[PDB]
Amino acid sequence: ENVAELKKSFNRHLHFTLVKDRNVATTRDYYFALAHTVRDHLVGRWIRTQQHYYDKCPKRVYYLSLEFYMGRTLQNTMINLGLQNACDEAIYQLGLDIEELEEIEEDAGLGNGGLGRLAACFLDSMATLGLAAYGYGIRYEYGIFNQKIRDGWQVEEADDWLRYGNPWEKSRPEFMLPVHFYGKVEHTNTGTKWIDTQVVLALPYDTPVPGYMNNTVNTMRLWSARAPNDYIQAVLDRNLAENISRVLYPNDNFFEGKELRLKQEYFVVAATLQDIIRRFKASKFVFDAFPDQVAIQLNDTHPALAIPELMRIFVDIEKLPWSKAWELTQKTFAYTNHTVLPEALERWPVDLVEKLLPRHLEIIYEINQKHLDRIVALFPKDVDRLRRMSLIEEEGSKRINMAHLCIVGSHAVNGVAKIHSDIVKTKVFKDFSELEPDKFQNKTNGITPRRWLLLCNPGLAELIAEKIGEDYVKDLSQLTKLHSFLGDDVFLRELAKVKQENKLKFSQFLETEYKVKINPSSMFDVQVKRIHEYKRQLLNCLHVITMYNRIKKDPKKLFVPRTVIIGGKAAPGYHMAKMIIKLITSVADVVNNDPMVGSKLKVIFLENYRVSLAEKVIPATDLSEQISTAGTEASGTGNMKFMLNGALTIGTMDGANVEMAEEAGEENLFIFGMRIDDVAALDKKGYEAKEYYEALPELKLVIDQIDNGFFSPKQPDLFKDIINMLFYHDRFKVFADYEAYVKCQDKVSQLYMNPKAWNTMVLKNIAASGKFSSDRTIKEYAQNIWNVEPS
Amino acid sequence: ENVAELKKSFNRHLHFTLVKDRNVATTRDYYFALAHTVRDHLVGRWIRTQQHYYDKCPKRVYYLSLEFYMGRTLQNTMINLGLQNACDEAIYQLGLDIEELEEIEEDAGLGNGGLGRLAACFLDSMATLGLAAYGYGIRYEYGIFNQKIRDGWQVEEADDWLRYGNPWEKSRPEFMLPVHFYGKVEHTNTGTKWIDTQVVLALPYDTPVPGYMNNTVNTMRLWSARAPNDYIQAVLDRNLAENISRVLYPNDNFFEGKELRLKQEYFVVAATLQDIIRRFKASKFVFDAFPDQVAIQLNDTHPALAIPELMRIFVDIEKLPWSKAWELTQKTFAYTNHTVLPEALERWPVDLVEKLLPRHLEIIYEINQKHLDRIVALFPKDVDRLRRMSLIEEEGSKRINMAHLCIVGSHAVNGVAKIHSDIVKTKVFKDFSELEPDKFQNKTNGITPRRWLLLCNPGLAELIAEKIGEDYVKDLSQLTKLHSFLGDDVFLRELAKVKQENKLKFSQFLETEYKVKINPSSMFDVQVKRIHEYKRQLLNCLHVITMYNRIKKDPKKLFVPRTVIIGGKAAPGYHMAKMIIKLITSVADVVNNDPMVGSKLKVIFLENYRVSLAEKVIPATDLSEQISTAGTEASGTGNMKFMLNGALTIGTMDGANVEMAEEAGEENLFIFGMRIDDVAALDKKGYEAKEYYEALPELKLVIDQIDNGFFSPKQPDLFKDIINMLFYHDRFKVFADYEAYVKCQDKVSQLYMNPKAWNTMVLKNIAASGKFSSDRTIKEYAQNIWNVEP
Ligand SMILES: O=C(N[C@@H](Cc1ccccc1)C(=O)N1CC(C(=O)O)C1)c1cc2cc(Cl)ccc2[nH]1
Ligand SMILES: Cc1cc2nc3c(=O)[nH]c(=O)nc-3n(C[C@H](O)[C@H](O)[C@H](O)CO)c2cc1C
Ligand SMILES: *Cc1c(COP(=O)(O)O)cnc(C)c1O
Ligand SMILES: *Cc1c(COP(=O)(O)O)cnc(C)c1O
Ligand SMILES: CC(=O)N[C@@H]1O[C@H](CO)[C@@H](O)[C@H](O)[C@H]1O
Repeated sequence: ENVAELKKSFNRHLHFTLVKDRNVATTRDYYFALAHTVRDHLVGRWIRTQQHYYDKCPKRVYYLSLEFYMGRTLQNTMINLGLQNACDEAIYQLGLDIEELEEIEEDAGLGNGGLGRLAACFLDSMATLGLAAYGYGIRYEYGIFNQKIRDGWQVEEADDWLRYGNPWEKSRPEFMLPVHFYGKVEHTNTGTKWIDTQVVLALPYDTPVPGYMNNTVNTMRLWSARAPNDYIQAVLDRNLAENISRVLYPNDNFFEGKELRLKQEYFVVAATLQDIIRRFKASKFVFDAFPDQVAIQLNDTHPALAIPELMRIFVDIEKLPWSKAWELTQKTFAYTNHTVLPEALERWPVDLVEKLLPRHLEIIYEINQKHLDRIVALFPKDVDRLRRMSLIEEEGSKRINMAHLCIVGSHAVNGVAKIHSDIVKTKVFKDFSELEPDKFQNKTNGITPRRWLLLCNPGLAELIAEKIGEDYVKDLSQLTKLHSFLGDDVFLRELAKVKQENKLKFSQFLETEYKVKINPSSMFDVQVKRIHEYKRQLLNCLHVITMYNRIKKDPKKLFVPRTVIIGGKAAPGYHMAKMIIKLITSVADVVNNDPMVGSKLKVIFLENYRVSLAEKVIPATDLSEQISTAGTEASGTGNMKFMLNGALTIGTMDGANVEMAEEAGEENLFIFGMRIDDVAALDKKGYEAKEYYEALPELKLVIDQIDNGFFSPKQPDLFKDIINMLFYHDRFKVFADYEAYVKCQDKVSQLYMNPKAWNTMVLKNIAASGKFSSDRTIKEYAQNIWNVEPS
Repeated sequence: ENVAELKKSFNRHLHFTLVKDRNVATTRDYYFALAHTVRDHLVGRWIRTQQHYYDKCPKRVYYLSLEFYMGRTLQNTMINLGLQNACDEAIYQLGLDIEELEEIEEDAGLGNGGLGRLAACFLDSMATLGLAAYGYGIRYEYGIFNQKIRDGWQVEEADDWLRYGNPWEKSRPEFMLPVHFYGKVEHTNTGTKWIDTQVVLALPYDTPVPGYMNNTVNTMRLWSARAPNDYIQAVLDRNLAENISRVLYPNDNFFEGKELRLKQEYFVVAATLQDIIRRFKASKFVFDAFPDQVAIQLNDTHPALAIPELMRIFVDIEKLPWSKAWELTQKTFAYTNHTVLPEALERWPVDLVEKLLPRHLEIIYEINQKHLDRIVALFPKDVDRLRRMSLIEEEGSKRINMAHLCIVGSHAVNGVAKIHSDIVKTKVFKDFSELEPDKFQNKTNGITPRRWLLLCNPGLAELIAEKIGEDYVKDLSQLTKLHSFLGDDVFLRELAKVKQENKLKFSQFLETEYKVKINPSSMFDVQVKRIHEYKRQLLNCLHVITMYNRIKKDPKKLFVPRTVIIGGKAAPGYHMAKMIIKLITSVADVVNNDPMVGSKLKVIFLENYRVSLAEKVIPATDLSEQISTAGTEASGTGNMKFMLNGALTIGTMDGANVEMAEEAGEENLFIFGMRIDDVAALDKKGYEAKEYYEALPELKLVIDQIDNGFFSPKQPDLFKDIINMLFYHDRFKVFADYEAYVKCQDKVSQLYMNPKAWNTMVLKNIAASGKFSSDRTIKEYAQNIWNVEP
C-alpha cells in the first residue's frame, strides 16, 4: 500500500521533476527523484509545526551559530519519519540500489568539527523533544574544503556542494532583509543615527529539521548574501557583497581576524535579530515579554555582536531607554564557551570595528563603562581588577575581548564538560563568576542517537533493540538494561559479530579507496578528528613507529595485528598540522611496504574526514584514540560516538573523557598520562623534552629515525621543524606522555587477545553511554537556561 | 487537462512545491504554483520530441547566438499548448487574478533588441514548423539592465532575473564541458597541442520551446560558466571564471572590444561545438556526413570564432586533413549579417586574440593565406584587392575582420531585408560576392504571430478568427482574406473598438505608472526601440516641440489630440543617447504641465522598454514611428509588430519598411524623407545642417528653445552637446528630413480625423502583414540555406 504509492511518487518526480525516463535517467536523477519523494512527506508536518508555534506561542529557542555541520539528509529524514524500510523496498522493487543513490548526496559541510556538529546534533534533539527551536546560520556557498592527498600531502579543493542543487533547502524570498556596514555615526536630537552605510541583502533559506517519530518539523534558517538592486565592472563588483556568505573559514579552534570574517559574524547576527524581532511583533503576544518569548544561545563568541545589535535595535530603533533594553538583552542571551586555548580567542581590534561597525563600537564602550562603573563601586582599591574585567584590551593595539562581552550581555554562561566548565568558571573568568556565581553553569555535550547509532550502525541498533526494546532511541539511558547480558556469551558473540561486519564493510571501502590490503581480523586503531598539536596525532605517530621498529626487531614475536587509521583535515595556514600529516603518510608508506611487517601492521591516512565518512569508520572501530593533552579538549564528541558504537577508548583524563570513565568505570577505559594537575606541576617546574628522549630508548630511536631521514630519504631534514618544536616548543608535551601511552597501548593489545573480556568491556561502555545523548544535553539547556518545554 | 485537474495540480504545487497554504502564500508563490502546473504539461512532449530527433535522425539546425531576448514564458506556453482558457478559468475559480500572477514573472532579457528578439522569434517559428532545431547561447546571470529615470536621466539597475528562481530552465549536469583559454601552442609530431591552458567549465541549462499547437517541444540550451574543481582568496577568485557568463553586454549595434566579451564569444562557441560533435557521434549515424546532419547558423559575427574552433577540432583533435576539414566547415556554417553601421563592426586586435586564443589565431592566419593565395592566383595585378579581402587589417594595430572570417568559412551569407542584403552583397562585400555570387542571399526578417498577435492582442486575434478562421495563425498569408471586409462598416467599427479597448487598458497602465492624465481618445503616437542617433527619436522630439509651439501660438486651433510615447534603453556608454533621453523627459515636463495645451498633447517617456512591455504598448498604438535615416536600419521588426497590430506607420524607405509598402501599397503608409539615393547625393554634395535651420522657421524656433534653456532653465546650456552634433556632426541628417517629416505628420492627423478612412487603411495594413511572419522567414532559411524539412 505504502510501497506502491512511494514507487508511484518516485516515477512521478523522475518524469515531471527530473524530466527523465528509465533509459536516460542518471544515478543523480534517481537520487533526486527519491529525495523529492521523501521531501514531500515533510511538508504537512512542517507547515503544522510552524503554525502550532504561532497559535500557542510557546517560548522560542534560537541557536545562533556560524556553523552547522549537517552531513547528508536523505537517510536521516527517512529514519526520523519512519519511512526507511518502505523506501528501501520501493527502490529495490524499481531495480535500483538505495545505497548507491544515497552516496550521490553531498554532505552539507557547513562546519569544521565538533562545534558545528554539536549544533547539528542539537537541532535533531530539539525537534525530537518537540521544542519550539530554530537554528540560525550562514548558507555558505562553499563548506569545509574537500581534502585530497597529493604526494602524501593534503591539498584543498573547493567544496561546491550546491552545484547540482540542494533539494533540502527552501528559499524564503518574502523574508529578505538589509544588513548595514561601514558608514558613520550621527548623534541627533531624535536619537543616534547610523548613516551613509553600504547595504547587503540577506535572503534566508529554510531547511526542515524532523523530530524523531513525533510529527514535529522545526526549521534551520541559513542566510545568503545578495547585492542590493563603468557598467560591466559595477555589475561584476556585486560579487564583493555576495562574498560575505561565500565560504566557511576552515579553522578549528583558531581565531583569524580577517575583515571578511567580521562581516560574516555581523551579517548573520543582524539578519537574525531583525528576523526574530519581526516575528516577535507579529506573535500577537512593547518588548516587556520579549525574553519570555525569546531565548538566544550564542554558540561560542562568533555571534557576540548580537548583544550590541539587540541593544542598537532596542535603543536606536525601538526607542527603549538604555536601562530597560539592557535588562531585556541579558534576559534574552545565554553564552556557551567552547575552549580555553589562547589561539581560538576572539579579540577584534577596535580600529577595524570602528570603521565597519562604528555604532556598535559606541554601544560596546557604553556597556563597558556601565560594567566597570559597577566594579569600581564595589572594589575601589582594586585597580587591576578593572583592567582584567574590561571588554577592552589595551595591550599594544586596543581590541575587544569578545568573550567578556558575551559574559556581561548574557544571563547564563556554560562550558561543555565538567572539567572545562570548572576551569571556565573558577580559573579563566574567576573575576566574573565571583560576582555572579549563579551565572556560570555546565552542560556536558552529547551526540544524537539517531545519526550516530540508528543511521550509521543499523546492525548494532537492531541487536540492542532485539534485546531491550526500542525505547532507548528516545531515552538512551535505557542502554543500562544491556547489563543483564554481561555474562551472556551468545550476546557477546553477537555483539562481536556486528562489529566484525562493520569492519568487513569498511575494509571493502579502504581497499578500493586505497592501495593497501587490510587484515579484516586486525584490531582497528582509529584517531579521526581535526589535525591539531593539542589533539596529538603526532604522539600517535610516535607509537606507530615504535610498533614498527619492534616488529623489525623481533619478526616472529606474537603481535596482535593492527590496522591503524588516522584521519582529519588541517586548517590551510596551520604549518605544523600539515607537517604532521606528511609525517604520517611518510611513516605509513614505509610500514605498509615493509615485507618483514606485512599483514602485521598497516597504516592509513583516511583522507577527507567528514560527517558522512565518520558514519562509516566509527562503527568499524575497535580502539578510539582520544589523546589530547589534559586540559586542552574542552569536551569532545567523537569520543562519545566511538563509545556508543562499540569501541574501547584509549585516552587522557580530559574534556568529556573524564565523565565517560565516571559513567562506565575508569577500569573500563584505557586512561593514561598526565592529568590536569600533573601538567600544571610540570609547567611550574619547567618542561624539557630532551630528558625523555634521553631516558626512553624506544623514543630516542623513533626520534632519530624521523630526524635522520629514515622516513624521508630524499629529504633527510624534511621533518626538522617537527623535531625542533618537540624539543624546544612543545606546549602539549608529547614526550612527557609517550611512556605512559605506549605502556597503556600494550595493555590494550593484551585485552584484545581475550575476545570474551574485550567484548565484555565494550558492553560495559555501550551500556553506560546513555548520558551522552544530546537529548539529555538539550533537556538540561531547556530547563536551566532557556526555560522552555516540549510542545 | 480540464479545469478541475488544473486547480488540483495548482494546489498540489502550492503545497508540496512552494510549501504554502492559502493563508500564507504570496503572489509570487501563486505565480510559481501556476508556472509549475503549466510546466508539467510540457514534459511528455519535450521528451518525445527530443527522442524523435534521435530515432529518425533528421538534419538538425543550431542557431548560435550571444543573445536570446525571450521575454516572459507563462502566457506563451499556455497559448502554444492550448491551455490558456482552462488556466484562466482555474485561477479565477480559485479566487485569484491570472493577470496579477503573470506580472510577477521576470522577462528573460538575454538580449539588447532586434537581434536577440529575432533569435527568440525564430525559436518559436522553428518549433511551430516542427524542425529539429536548437538555440545555443549564454545563460547570463544578468540580462539587459533595468532602466530607471532619475532627474530626467537614465540610470542603470542590475537585472538580477534569477534571484527568485527560473522554473523554465533545466540544469543538464551530465553534459557539462571544459572550455580552454590562454596557454600556448605546441607543434609536435603527433599533431599540434594547445597546452598549459586555464579551464572554465560550461554547464548547460535547457529551456523548452513549445511549438504552436503541434506536440513539438524543442530546446534552447544556455551555458553558464563554472570554475573547475591563500585559501580564502583562492576560493573567492573562482568568481573570475564565473564572470564569463555574468552579464550581457548592453550595447546595440556597437562593438566593444573588451577581453571579457572575447571570452564570452569563445566560451559559447567552444561549449556549443563540442556538444554538437558529441551528439553527432552518438547519433548512430566518419565526419563525411557531418554537414548532411548539421547546420550551424552564425547570428551576426559574434560567434565567428566557431569557424576556426570547428577546424581546430577537426584537425588537432579528430586528425582530419586540412582540406577535408575546411570543406566540411564551409558546408556546416551559414552567416547572417545584421548591420552596415561602422561602430557595430567586430575587429579584434590580433594581440588580444594571440594571448587568449593562440591556436585559433594560427588557424585564422592559415585560412587567410589559403584565401589570399586563391585571390592572388586569379587577380595577380590587383594588389589592393588582397588588402581589401584579407581577414587581417593592418591599419594602425593589426586586427581580425570577423565579418570576412564569417564569409569565407560559410557557404551562405544573408542580409535581413531586400535593401540591406543588396547593400551587403554588391556594396560592402562586392569583392566577395563577385567571386561567389551564389553565396549571398536575402532572408527578410519576421516576427511570430503567436507572441505578437495571439498573446499580446487577444481582442484582435479573436476578431480576425471570427471573420476568416484560425488558419492564419500557422499561415499568416491568410490575412489577405481580410480584404473582403474593406467596405464593411460594422467590421471596421469592430476593428476600431478592439484598438479602443487596447488603448483604454494601456491608459490605465500609464496613469498608475506615471503622473499625467491621458486622453483615451487621443491618437497614440509611438516610438519604442533602443535609443540611437540613427533611429532618430531626436527627430521625433523636434516634432513634439513643433506641435507644442503651434498650440501655444493658436490655442483654440482645431488640433487632433495626441498622446506621444517614446521609450527605449540607451547603452550605458552612449552619451548622445543619454542626452537625447534627458532632452525628451525635459520636453515632456514642459508640455504635460502647460495649461494652454492641457489634454491636447501629452508626452511620455516609457521607461524600461522590454519584451513584456512591448506586448502592452504595441497593441494600443495608432501611429508607429519607424524613422531611421534611409540605409541605417538593416531591417527592423518593431515595424512589423505594429503593422500586424493595427497601427499606421510613419517612416522612411529603410530596412523592411520598404517591403511593408510593397505588400500594403506605398499609399497605405506615411513614407517620407530622403531615400537611399538621396542620402548618397547629399553626402557627395556635402551636408550643412545650418542651412535648414536657416530656411525652416518652425525648426529655428525649436532649436533656439533647446539651445537657450527653454527646456532646461536651471541649466541653459545643458543640451549644448546635442546642438553641436546636429549642426556640425549629424551623420544621420536630422535637419534634412525635418521638413518632409513634419509635413508627413500633418497628413497623418488629417487622416485621423476621418475614422472610416483611417481604419480602412489599417485594415489594408493588417491584411497585408502575412509576409512578415517568422514562419515564412524560417521556411526560406530551411529550404535555401539549411536544407532541412519538418
Ligand atoms: O529545474 C528543474 N528541476 C530541478 C529539480 C531539483 C530541485 C531541487 C534539487 C534538485 C533537483 C533541477 O533539475 N534542478 C534544480 C538544480 C539547480 O538549480 O541547479 C537542478 C526543471 C524541471 C523542468 C521541466 C520543464 Cl518542462 C522545463 C524546465 C524544468 N526545470
Ligand atoms: C549606431 C550607433 C551605436 C552606438 N552605440 C554606442 C554604445 O553602445 N556605447 C557607446 O558608448 N557609444 C555608442 N555610440 C557612440 C559612438 O561610440 C561614438 O561615441 C559617436 O558616434 C561619435 O559621435 C554609437 C553610435 C552609433 C552611430
Ligand atoms: C564528531 C565530529 C568531530 C569532532 O571530533 P572530536 O574527536 O570530538 O574532535 C569532528 N569532525 C566530524 C566530521 C565529526 O563527525
Ligand atoms: C522588437 C523589439 C525590438 C526591435 O525594435 P526596432 O523598432 O526594430 O528597433 C527591440 N526591443 C524590444 C523589447 C522588442 O520587442
Ligand atoms: C547589429 C544589430 O543589432 N543589427 C540589428 O539587427 C536586427 C535583426 O536583423 C535588425 O532588424 C535591425 O535593423 C539591426 O539594427
